[PDB]
Amino acid sequence: EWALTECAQGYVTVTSPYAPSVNRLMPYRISNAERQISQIIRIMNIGNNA
Amino acid sequence: QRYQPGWTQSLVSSMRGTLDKLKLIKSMTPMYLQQLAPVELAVIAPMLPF
Amino acid sequence: TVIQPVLQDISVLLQRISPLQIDPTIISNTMSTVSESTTQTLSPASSILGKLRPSNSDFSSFRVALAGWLYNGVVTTVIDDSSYPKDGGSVTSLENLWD
Amino acid sequence: TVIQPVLQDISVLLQRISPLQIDPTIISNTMSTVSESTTQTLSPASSILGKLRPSNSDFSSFRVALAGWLYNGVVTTVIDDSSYPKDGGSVTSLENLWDFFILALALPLTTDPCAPVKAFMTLANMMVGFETIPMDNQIYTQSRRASAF
Amino acid sequence: KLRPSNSDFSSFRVALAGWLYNGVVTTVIDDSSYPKDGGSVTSLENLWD
Amino acid sequence: SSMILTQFGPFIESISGITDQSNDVFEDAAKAFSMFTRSDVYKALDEIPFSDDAMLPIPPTIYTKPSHDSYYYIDALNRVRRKTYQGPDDVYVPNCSIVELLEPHETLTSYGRLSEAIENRAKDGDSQARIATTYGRIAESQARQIKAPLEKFVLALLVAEAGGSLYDPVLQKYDEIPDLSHNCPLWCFREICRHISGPLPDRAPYLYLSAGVFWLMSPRMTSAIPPLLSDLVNLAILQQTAGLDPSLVKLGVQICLHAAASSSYAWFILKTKSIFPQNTLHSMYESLEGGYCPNLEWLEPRSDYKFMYMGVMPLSAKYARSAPSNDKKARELGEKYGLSSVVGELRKRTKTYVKHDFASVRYIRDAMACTSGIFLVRTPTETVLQEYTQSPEIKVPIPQKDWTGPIGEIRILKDTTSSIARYLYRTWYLAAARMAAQPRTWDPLFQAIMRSQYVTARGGSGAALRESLYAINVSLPDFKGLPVKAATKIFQAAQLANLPFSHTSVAILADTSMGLRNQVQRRPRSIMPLNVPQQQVSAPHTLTADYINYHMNLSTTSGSAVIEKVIPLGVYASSPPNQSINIDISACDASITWDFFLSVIMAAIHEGVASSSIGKPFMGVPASIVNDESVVGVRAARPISGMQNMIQHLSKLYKRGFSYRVNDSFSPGNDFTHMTTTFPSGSTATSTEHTANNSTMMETFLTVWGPEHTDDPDVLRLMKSLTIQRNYVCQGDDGLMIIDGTTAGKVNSETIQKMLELISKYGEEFGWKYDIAYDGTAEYLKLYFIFGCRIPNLSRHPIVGKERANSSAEEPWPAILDQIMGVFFNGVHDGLQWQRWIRYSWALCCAFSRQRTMIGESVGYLQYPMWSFVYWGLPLVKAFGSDPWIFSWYMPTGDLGMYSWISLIRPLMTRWMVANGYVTDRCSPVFGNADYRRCFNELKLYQGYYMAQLPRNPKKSGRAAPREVREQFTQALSDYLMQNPELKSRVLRGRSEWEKYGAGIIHNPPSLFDVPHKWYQGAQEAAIATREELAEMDETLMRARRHSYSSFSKLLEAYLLVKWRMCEAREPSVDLRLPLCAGIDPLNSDPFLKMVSVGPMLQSTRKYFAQTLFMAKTVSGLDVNAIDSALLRLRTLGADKKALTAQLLMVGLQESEADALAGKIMLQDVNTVQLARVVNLAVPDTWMSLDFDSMFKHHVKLLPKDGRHLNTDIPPRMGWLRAILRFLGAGMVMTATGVAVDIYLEDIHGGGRSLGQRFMTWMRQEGR
Amino acid sequence: VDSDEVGEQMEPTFEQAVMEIYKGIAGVDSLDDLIKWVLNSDLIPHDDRLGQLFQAFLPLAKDLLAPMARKFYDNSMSEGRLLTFAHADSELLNANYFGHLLRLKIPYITEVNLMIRKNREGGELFQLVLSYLYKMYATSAQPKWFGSLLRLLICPWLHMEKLIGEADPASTSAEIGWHIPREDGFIPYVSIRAPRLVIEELMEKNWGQYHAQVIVVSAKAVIKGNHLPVKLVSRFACFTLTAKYEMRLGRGAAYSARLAFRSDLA
Amino acid sequence: LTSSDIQRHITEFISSWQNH
RNA sequence: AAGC
RNA sequence: AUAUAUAUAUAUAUAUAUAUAUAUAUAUAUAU
RNA sequence: AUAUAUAUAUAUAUAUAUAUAUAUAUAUAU
RNA sequence: AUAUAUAUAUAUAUAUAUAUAUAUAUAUAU
Repeated sequence: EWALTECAQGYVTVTSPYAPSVNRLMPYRISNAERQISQIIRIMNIGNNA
Repeated sequence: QRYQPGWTQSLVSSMRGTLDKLKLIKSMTPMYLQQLAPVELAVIAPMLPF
Repeated sequence: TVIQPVLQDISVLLQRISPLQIDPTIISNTMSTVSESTTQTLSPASSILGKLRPSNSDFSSFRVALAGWLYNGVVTTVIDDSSYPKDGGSVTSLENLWD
Repeated sequence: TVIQPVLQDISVLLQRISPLQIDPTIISNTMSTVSESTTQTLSPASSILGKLRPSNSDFSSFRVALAGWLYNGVVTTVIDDSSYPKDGGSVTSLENLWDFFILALALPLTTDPCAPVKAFMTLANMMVGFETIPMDNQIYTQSRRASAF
Repeated sequence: KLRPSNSDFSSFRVALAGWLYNGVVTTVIDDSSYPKDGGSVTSLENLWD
Repeated sequence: SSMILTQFGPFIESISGITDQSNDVFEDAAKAFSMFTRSDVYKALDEIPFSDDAMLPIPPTIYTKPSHDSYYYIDALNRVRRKTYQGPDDVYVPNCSIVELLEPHETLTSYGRLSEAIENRAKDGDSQARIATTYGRIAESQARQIKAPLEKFVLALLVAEAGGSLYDPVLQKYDEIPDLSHNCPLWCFREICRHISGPLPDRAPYLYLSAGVFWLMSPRMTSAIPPLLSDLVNLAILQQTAGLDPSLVKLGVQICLHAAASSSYAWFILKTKSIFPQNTLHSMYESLEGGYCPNLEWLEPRSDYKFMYMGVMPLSAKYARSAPSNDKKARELGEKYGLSSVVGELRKRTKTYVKHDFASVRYIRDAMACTSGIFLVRTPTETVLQEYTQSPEIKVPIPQKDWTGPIGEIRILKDTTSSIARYLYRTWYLAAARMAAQPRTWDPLFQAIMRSQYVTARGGSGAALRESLYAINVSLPDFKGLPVKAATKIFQAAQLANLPFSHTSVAILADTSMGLRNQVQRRPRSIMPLNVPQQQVSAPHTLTADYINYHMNLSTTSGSAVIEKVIPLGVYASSPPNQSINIDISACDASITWDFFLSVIMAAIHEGVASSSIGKPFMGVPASIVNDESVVGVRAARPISGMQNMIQHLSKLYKRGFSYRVNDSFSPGNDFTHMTTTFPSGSTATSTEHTANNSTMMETFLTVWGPEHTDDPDVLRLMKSLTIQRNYVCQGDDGLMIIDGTTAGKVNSETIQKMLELISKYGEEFGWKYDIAYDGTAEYLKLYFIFGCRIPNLSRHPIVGKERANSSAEEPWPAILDQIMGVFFNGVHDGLQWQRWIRYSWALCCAFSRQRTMIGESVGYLQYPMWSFVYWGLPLVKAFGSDPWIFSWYMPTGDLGMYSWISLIRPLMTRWMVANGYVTDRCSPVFGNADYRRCFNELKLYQGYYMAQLPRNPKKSGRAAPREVREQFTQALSDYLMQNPELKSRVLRGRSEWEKYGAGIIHNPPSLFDVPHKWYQGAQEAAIATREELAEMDETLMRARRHSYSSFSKLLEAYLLVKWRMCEAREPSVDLRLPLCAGIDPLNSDPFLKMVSVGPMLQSTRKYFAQTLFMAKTVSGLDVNAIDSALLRLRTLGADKKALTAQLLMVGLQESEADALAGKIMLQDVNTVQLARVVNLAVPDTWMSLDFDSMFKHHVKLLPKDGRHLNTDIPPRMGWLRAILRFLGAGMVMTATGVAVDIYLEDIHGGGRSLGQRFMTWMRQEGR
Repeated sequence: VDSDEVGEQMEPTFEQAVMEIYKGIAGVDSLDDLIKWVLNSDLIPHDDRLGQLFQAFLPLAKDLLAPMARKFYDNSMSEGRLLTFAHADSELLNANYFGHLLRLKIPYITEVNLMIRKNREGGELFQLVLSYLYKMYATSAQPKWFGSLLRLLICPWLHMEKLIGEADPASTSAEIGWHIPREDGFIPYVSIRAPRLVIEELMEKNWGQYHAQVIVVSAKAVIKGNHLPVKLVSRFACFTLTAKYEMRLGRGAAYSARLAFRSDLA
Repeated sequence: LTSSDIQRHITEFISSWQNH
């Protein structure tokens, strides 16, 4: 919810529950290096073709 | 009217009159809530199955 | 499902034990308007009547709210989000003020 | 709705008693004498006569305006929104000039206390960009509709 | 002179979008928008161009 | 085919682009057409060698049909009725054998009519005779619904298609439309006709004449044959003209055959009319691959309907079809009538299209074109007993404890009511209050216009008015000896000229006569023609509805012509990610009664008018006094205004009901009076009231009821995001809802589905049946849009069908030419293949260009030269040695098109003329040394041009009438019109001023004093013509033809002095690969090129032309265009402003604004379109769907490209020439085939001043 | 003709269908259960449950009663002028009833009139619910007092008796009826009583202007064109509001008819 | 025979257009 | 009879 | 028109996976 | 795998037959 | 008006035959 609220510059508000949980597994966080490598790959394959 | 631009007509008098009418209504609900409703709840409560 | 019948029944019992009668004609007479402002559409007196809709004759919410005081520990009464101003609203909108 | 028919009644009585009546042709007669070249794309007389359109039934609204003077305690006669230029106008437009002229002559007869401010702001709106003045804050800037004040 | 060819009206949004990818895409104005022979200030058409 | 080519070698070669056209060949072909016989046409049909693929089984069931006895019975009211076997709707003509009711016709023993002896027992009162005669007359009526005998159309098709394939001048190739050998409908037609005729030497199954129809005596003849033949010939024409896929045409033929083999052809067609739409249009693009979708924007204010085009957006699988699947419904419908196969192939073919291109829309259009196009016919008695016998079902009514005491007839509605009627009441209250406050309401001229609005030359049930007035001992003037119809509302007004309203008060409660109209793919519609006092008292309703529609909602006023509608609305709504909801009200007129609506609207209008209108008369209706009982206990009296008096009387009428009078001409002994509560359809307040209530109820749902009846948060958010001022457009019972696509794509279909269920539920509790369609398609006013492409519906323009509801005989000969030209223009708008369509239109024009006449042993032939059709707007093919197919049907009509094509081919024309010996010595500015004055005379070009302008209807004017009675009629009409003395004084002042100043400049000043004369002439022209008027026609046309001429009209001679210069082509307006109109594609080159060069008209025409006039509305009888033309003529000819003041005073404008407007007009500059009307220059009707305005502005350059020339100088005070010459440039550019081309003025022969003098001379001399 | 007369035209009358409505409501297993459900122990509808009662009942009425009522009224007009009673005007409106329509009210409590009336079929409470359903079914129109009808029905005759009570009835009597030539065929339409001068004035009127089709003692006819205006009778000469068609002393015929002033010689 | 298609009819004309 |  | 080089288009041929719906078995509620 | 012919099963349509329910006409009895 | 019999009409169900469409099977040609 923090990430989504910040990404929308506060114009939309999302809410999360506040209670004991069930340990759901939602793998979505990666280091910046992997993102940069994938970005380089994308720029590579797109390269020089309108 | 510092917070209502775009109102081409001066609605100050109308809004003030309506608010005043709402202010001084003969609503006896607050009387009932302040005096009788607690008595009714107290009478009913011991008899409940829950 | 377990809670619902209890609150509904207590609401009915309070409704038809109390001497209080809910009568919107008080509001209608106090405002004493049909449709002011012959030509220009903005008329706050008509707007507030439209928002209130006094003609409706259902008041289960009031009795249920009263009954909720006895069961604070298991049921929490809150105002439905649909009653809040649209998109947060603004002070410039006449309807948002009545909301 | 409760007070407006009273004003119409007073207007009818005034029209019944007053010796003043509309001159049918005075504006057209006096405007038909201005000199101009036929090669011009624009004609001031055309524009002014088009905006005026003296439908002879205007003295009813004149009379109700007069009657409003007796009841400023409860009724505040104001100029309708539609009379102002739509987007705010511009001094370079002949049509906007005539609209400003109409408003300038019409305003001083209303019972609205805030009339002079609107008379000033009417020109201020048309004059934006061409010529600037300091305003109070960021909300009621120089480009607000004059009727908002 | 203000009616665009095919009335596309879409180069504006594309130009705004291009600001995010100036690393790989360089938005330029096409040749066809320039005067054919370079123009002349004596010609009003060229002034508008 | 050998005789076909033998007879029409030269004609076919001319109209196929091989040889030059000429008048003599045209007339020879016309004579040949006139010299055939029916059986000869069928023998010609026998010679086509049909191929195997055009073969299909024909069930034997069609020929063998039972008798008609079991399908009819007699009710307890001694009225003939239809026995129903298939359900409540099986009230149409059954399929029964007929031959056993035919008396052989003299000299035509093979044919006969209904037995006259059976007619005798019918008029006596026999039951079986009545049944038989009803069946016979209704079968005759069903067979009479065509324009002309089918053999004419069939022979014309044969002649046209005998020329083979056409060469495309743009594509530089040959089209590949299969020849007649693959035309299945013709093979079926020939086979069925041969099987019916059998051994008997005559081939026509029946004979269509003006007096009726004669049936062939065969034991296999069935009443269902004529409609089947009409459908087959329509399909055969369409396949050859529009290049339809033969596979789909076979399915259409199968449907027609199944309809014939059923118990009732019309009922079957009605029940199965939706197979093609439900299987192609409503189930399209299930899996989407790609294509283009136009990017349109809706600007502000949306009330202005201002849309601007952006461009194309590539499509994707994200925007595949998402509406609920209709497979189960389609399969069930196909099974219930034994057409499951046809549904199977339709669905299988539909699934094959994955891309949105020209191909898919062409396929959809072809599929939709295969629906039958007959006019459904049924006896009036069943129509009345089926349409007026249903009533609204107010499932949740207004509580009775929510009303006040009565005020005369009305009853005020309280404000504490829990019903939704409160919002309706409030809306009508504010509408009435705003209406009554307008000063223009009290202007005498406005009231006069409203009074004159319903004074027309159409019927008004005057007879019932007459006995209603006699019921209280009041005698009306008879106007004995007047050669006019007494059954007109003009006659009613004349008889009601000088009566007090109190005397005519009872007339509103009179009866109502009958009136019917037949439609295509729709049940016949009934009409209640209200009389004059009813129309008078219905005014405030109409005014309030007009105010609502004009201000408080989004509502159009366009007609059923395709050009004037809002195409931008539909194209925007259909384009993704926007989604459209189609909402219609079933039996809308029957759903508005006193129970819920009328009791509220009448009260609201009556209350919302008292203030702004106290103590004033209106429309002739005076004030009055009524009882008051609103407050409890106190019962008093109360004055009311004229509008309130009308409201009281109209409330009385509404509470009582309606008294319909029926006289079934097809059923002896079937006449009665029917009490009904259905709202009238013939009144002036129908459409506006229906639209107003539509908008009000939709807004009420979106605002109060709907939010309070659904709990799903998605539905709540959606509904709160919708408002009528932004999303809903309504007109009558037809409405459209637009769902704007969100930023995340398009709104979820499930939410839309639940909302639709909510509207469906919401419609019931006040008795409205909401017919709702949600299938990813947009429909409005029977215009169909898919993905931003509009799909023309060919089936609703039957080529041969014509609506005939009465038993009257058909029209004289020359009238049919108007219908033929209308068919040509309908094909033009529908987007058929242009070359084939032009060839076929030429064939028809030839086939109908000759007529025998008898002048008392002076047996002559009336013949129209080919040039008259060209003057009427039909383009040429090839002439004067020019290249073929160089003209486009965007050619204007009248003088403009003539000038255009002469300007295009002047040099070739001159060389051709010289080479043929037409040589003279007097050099001509237009034709050099060509002897045109004689070549045009011998080529009949002058003759055709001049006779194309004669009125081809009989002029009933000039009939003998006593002076006294005629002057009484005129004075009565004038007295009725001129009620308020102020208007009369205004008109007198205008006449005096005009005599002082404007007299002598123009000869025909429009005035209110001329309205009675025009009304009298219109009433007289409404009567049935007689034989000597037809002889007058014939002798006039012969006189015109035999004469010799020397020039065209002055205007055309002036036009030919102007020459232009073509230049480089324009710039494309839209992308070349974006489908806009189905069929307008590269295989349809010329329309495609014109559309992409000019661009579609992206703004509605009604609002555009609303600003091209000075007076919005005038008195019925006068033309606004006439007044504008007179004013501009006066200004141009140098008359001073007092003349214009006088002219404005004649039409009744008050003096002050008269002067103001006169001065403003004198000094003002006007638009090109408005200014061009001084010379009767109107925009061609075919250009309406194109962006002609920008092409006027920035593509017709009045300055020569190389720089200023000596002759191209416009005198400073003759600036209107700038307006005229733009039209000439437009005609020249549009007439030429191909792309639009930038055009520059070249030279004017006599100089600008001379042209101006000639134009002014014509302007002054006209009107004599 | 009674209001309920349309009811028993069907072998299962409208009333038992109304009784059986209960099966379409959830939570109700019998008509008695329906009664105790819809009423609040004070014989008052809950103003909401009666809502669904109307929801279920209205289709029954508008789909079954209306057509049979239409035929019934169509046949009833054939025998001549009749007085028709109904329970809600919408019945007559939806049946396309022909003739003058009157809504009349009463200075009594109608609802209490039911449950005291013993010997009811489905129970008195069912009759109360039925009455509420009809009242909700009615349109929005102010009903006049019932006296406005009886006054017209009675008072003119009672006044005229003070004048004609002594004269010879042969002279001061009249008769209006449909004439049919082949003693002579004549079926009465309107009965007229008035003084001698009035009848003599009536004798010279264009009674032949109106035509009808008579079929055949129990004869019956049907009018074509327009009905007879009231002022043709008089503001005098109090007449009969209703009539029944019958032939006074043989094949079935449908010849024709015009009405004649066959009143009397004296 | 030679009943090839309608889509190819559409495309062939366009191909004629594009050629220059 | 045959509307707006 | 003949020959050569380059390119577009139509036709024929071949594979996987997944999801949805229906049906059978078991149970709860109402009815028998 | 494609084309042509034939047979069986299912679906729709038509016809015939049987059964049940309803109505109309004729006759007898009351 | 009621009861009974015969003829006729409508609805549902079943069966047979014919035609069309789908599936399955056989033969010839490629």
